[PDB]
Amino acid sequence: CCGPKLAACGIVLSAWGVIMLIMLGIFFNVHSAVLIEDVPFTEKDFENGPQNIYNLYEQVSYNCFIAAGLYLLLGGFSFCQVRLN
Amino acid sequence: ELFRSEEMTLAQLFLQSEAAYCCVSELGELGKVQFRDLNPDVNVFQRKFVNEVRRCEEMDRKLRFVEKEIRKANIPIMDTGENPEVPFPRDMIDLEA
Amino acid sequence: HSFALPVIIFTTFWGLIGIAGPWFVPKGPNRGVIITMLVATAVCCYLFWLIAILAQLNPLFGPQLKNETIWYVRFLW
Amino acid sequence: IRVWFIKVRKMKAIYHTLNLCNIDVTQKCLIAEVWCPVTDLDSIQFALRRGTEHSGSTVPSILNRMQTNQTPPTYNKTNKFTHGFQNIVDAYGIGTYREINPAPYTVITFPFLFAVMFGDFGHGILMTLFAVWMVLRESRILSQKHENEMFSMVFSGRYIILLMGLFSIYTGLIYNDCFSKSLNIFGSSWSVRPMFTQGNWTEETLLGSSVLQLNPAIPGVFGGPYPFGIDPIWNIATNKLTFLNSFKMKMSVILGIIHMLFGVSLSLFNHIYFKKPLNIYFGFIPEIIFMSSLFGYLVILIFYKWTAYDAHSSRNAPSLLIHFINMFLFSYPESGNAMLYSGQK
Amino acid sequence: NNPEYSSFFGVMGASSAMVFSAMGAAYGTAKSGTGIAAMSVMRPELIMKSIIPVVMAGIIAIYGLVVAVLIANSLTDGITLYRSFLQLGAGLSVGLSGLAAGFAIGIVGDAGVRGTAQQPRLFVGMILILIFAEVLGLYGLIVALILSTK
Amino acid sequence: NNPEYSSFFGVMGASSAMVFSAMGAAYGTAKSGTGIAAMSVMRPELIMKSIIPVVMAGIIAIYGLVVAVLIANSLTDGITLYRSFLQLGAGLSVGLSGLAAGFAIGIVGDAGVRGTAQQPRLFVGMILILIFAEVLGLYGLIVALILSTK
Amino acid sequence: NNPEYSSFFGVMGASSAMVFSAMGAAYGTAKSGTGIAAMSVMRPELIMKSIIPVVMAGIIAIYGLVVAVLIANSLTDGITLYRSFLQLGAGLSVGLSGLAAGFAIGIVGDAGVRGTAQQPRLFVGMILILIFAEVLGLYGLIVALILSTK
Repeated sequence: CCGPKLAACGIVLSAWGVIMLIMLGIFFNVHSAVLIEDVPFTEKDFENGPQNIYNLYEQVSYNCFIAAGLYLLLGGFSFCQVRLN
Repeated sequence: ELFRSEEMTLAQLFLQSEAAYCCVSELGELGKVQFRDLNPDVNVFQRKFVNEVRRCEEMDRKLRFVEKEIRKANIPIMDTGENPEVPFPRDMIDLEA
Repeated sequence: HSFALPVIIFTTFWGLIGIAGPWFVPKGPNRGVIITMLVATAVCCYLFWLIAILAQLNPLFGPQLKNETIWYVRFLW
Repeated sequence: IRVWFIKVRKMKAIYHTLNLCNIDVTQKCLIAEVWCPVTDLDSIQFALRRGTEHSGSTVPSILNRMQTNQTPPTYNKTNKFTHGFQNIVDAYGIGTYREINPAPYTVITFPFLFAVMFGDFGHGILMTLFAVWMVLRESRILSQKHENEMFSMVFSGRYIILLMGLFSIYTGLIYNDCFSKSLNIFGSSWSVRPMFTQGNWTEETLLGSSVLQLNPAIPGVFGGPYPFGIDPIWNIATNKLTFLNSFKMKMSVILGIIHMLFGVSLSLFNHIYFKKPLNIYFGFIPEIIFMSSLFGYLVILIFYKWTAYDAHSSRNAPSLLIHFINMFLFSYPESGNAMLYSGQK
Repeated sequence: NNPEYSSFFGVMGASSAMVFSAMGAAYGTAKSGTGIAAMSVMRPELIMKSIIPVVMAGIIAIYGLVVAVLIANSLTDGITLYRSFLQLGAGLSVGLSGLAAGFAIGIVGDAGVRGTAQQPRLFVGMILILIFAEVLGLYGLIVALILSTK
Repeated sequence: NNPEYSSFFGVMGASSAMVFSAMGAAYGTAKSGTGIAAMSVMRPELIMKSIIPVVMAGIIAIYGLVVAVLIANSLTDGITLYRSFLQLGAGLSVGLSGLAAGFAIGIVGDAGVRGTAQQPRLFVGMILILIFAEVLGLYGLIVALILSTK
Repeated sequence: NNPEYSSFFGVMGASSAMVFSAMGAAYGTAKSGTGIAAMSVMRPELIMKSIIPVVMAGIIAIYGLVVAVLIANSLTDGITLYRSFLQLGAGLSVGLSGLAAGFAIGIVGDAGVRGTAQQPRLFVGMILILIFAEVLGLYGLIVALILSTK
């Protein structure tokens, strides 16, 4: 299954997606007072000091990790198909 | 100092035609000598080797036709090696016959 | 930051690879190619980094930033 | 069938070679007027000995040497690590006999410039990764059919892509442009503490007066230049485009001037080989003089503007580059005389 | 100081620059694609050899886009209008010079490719003119920037 | 400082963002399919093959769609005639650039079909040139979405 | 004191001048490169000897530049308005004269190049007319200089 030629293409594409994903999630987890431009809020978290800011980057990193996990499940089944042929 | 064109030179190569059958094979193996058309103003068919070219064309017709037949049967070819099997014989005409 | 400490460090790196590296390289069949490769890479590297750093001396015109980043770097630095 | 093919075809080539000969009117020998490398002649005569050995006939196969008006061929040895680059050079034809081969200089100046143009760390990594896959599957690709010509032409210059990618990685490092963003490897390098406390400014923030400008006249807002490459504080600023307009063009013209002058310089070595001081005395010298008088003053202007004048002369100081153009006016304006030094006019 | 009707002219400059760069590149790509699509059938072993002027034609859009985004960055109706007219003239004229260059590039590329099958030897001899036209488009960019500095 | 009729500049901006882009899209739709129908008569085995070039024109239709929709979402009369004509200039800009792009794409597609009338080698390369033209469109689009993000 | 928006004139001046210059050079390229590609087959050993105009149109490019740069350097925001309309007229004039030079040079260059291959004897004799037309172009830069500022 998975159309072996397009399955190897998917192996390469999904490995690239996983690596870019874990990298992006890692820089999101860093959130070193940098990417305030990517937080959708108006006069909510601008008060009281730095509260409820790094959480959004942490959740985005977790979403990236989960996406990488799904692509890695696909890559694992692709390893299984490689062993099948 | 940048590398320049390596030094080449002209040559007057006298050689008896009998030993030329050996010398041309050897020089082909070397892959380092360039000849030229020393009879530029001479017909194709006056060089007294053309009919051998016809023979090798006949050979190649038969060879390519049998390779096509091998493609018909769908038989993979060995291709083990033996790349430098390069003699200069005369009896090989009969064997290809 | 230091005006010329990293500058001198990096220049020493490039000088060392430019005068001591190639003589250390074995004189192989491609001796000249490799030596020239190393030296050219080092000098072009040096020139590029030097130009970049010399640009950032004497900050003349004024940068800008929004009030939100102002508050946050007050809260984060 | 395959060995039959190789034998027959090499036989064809042998006979074609015999066809290129000179049959004497009566003499049974053939007289050739051919070329031959000099450096390997020992192996050539060794091959002649091999030929005599194959059929013992004691035919000396004498090759005399001569030189006349004939123009000889052109060769320069390449290998697996440099052949594709020589192919790029040969895409534009080939130069005269005994001309200098500037190929290695190109081997460095092409990845370098291509990288300066292509200022991306991650993409350089990806291209180098493609090249590394290709290098580690060199033999497997050679054995495999290049059914796609695009992969064939990509593989023909494999090491070229590898080296390009390496330099692209490095220029991405310097530009601080890894996927469009600058890394905070070191401090902000500016460190604006008094922004509204001792910044001679009130608390009109949030509502109104959002985007505000500093002034270097008051220290504390300049914690030195960034140690390595572009300052990452510009990642959260927009006038970086103006600053980079001032910087990058000057950088590029410097690089091009230097490479161009090197290119002109190599001609002198062509002529020292050919012993042609006529194309040097009336050639090289006025050429270099003209390029110097054109360009060196500009280069010195840029280098001096970089570090000569601080923030406490801005409203009278020279423009970022335009005064270099004001030189061409051939008549000097007496308003706002912003010179690099006394008597520079 | 900065009354209304201020930076109309700079907006028109950006629009004109990008548009006329698109016009030049459109004409160039049309002519070059016609020439290659016709000639390549003759010589299927020079097809990737024949695609020079495509990437060269991309430079026209690149020119117009650099100048356009520059103008957009430097754009506001709060300007004193002594830069809006600069943006109008510069964008209009860089776009139209790009149109000129794209015209020449397209038709000369078509001619050069038409001269391929019979003699595939003047590779360099045809790209010389294409390079020269690229340089004209550059000189247009240069003067656009000269206005941009003012 | 702000007369009435304020949003009308952006209204015309959306309308123009559709008009000329639709013109070019219609030209491409008009052009490519004709040659592809001839090549359906002559070479039926490639009927499924020559499809992506055809829908390439719908992609320009979609650029017009997005630009006008953005202006629709950015409608407001509380502007002092600044960003409204900014949208107007953006709409004209997209319209003319996309019209030029569509015309060139139609030409190159038809020429490539005529080239592939015999040789199958051309198909992929001509499609690469076609995609190049699409990218030259994407350029002007990015300028448009810069102006609409205002 | 000066009439408001006195910077309007000369800036369009230089811009239109460079447009015309780009057109002139583009037309020179247009005719000459295609002519060379046509004469490729006849005398292949005389191709690079006959490529004069590919640098000659750079001369008119340089004219357009020099006028544009001098005008830009002679600019001021609140100009007296005596010098800026003059910049407009001078730039338009030199640009159009440059387009004329490009038109004539392209025409006669194609004409000569067609009549050169069979009998390359009259090569320099054809230069006699070609570079002469370039001098007719130089007259325009001269008058661009006489009223560049006053």
